[PDB]
Amino acid sequence: LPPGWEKAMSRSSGRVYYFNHITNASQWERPSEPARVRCSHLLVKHSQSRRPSSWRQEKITRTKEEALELINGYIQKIKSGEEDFESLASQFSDCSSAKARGDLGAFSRGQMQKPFEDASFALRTGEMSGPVFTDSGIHIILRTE
Repeated sequence: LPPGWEKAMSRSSGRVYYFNHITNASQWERPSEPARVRCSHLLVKHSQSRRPSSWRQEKITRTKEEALELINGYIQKIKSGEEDFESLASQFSDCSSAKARGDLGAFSRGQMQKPFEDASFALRTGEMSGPVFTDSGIHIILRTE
């Protein structure tokens, strides 16, 4: 059982699923440290973000709860295949990295904010996180390398 993964019972169906408390990822299928990882992300900011401002909106007023609902809806569309991660990041991420389809490049430990770093290094290549909270706001993280 890879780092951070636990077994749980779905409320709706009673079927077993798997949850990762470090990445906040969840999935039905049973799952499965590098010096560097490469990640893309989609950031949704809220009124308590350290800098409640982005290229999308000079004053970001949405509540943290409203930001989480936006993040949840993006995760739904990405997982259904209705939308691609990069397309949503390019359009909706509250971050200049949107112009790069969310790409942050490669980094090692000791460079990024702790919740973001821990989730990034707990992901497998190609895997996506659930909502990850930092002082900047709420992130969806995609490990690409």
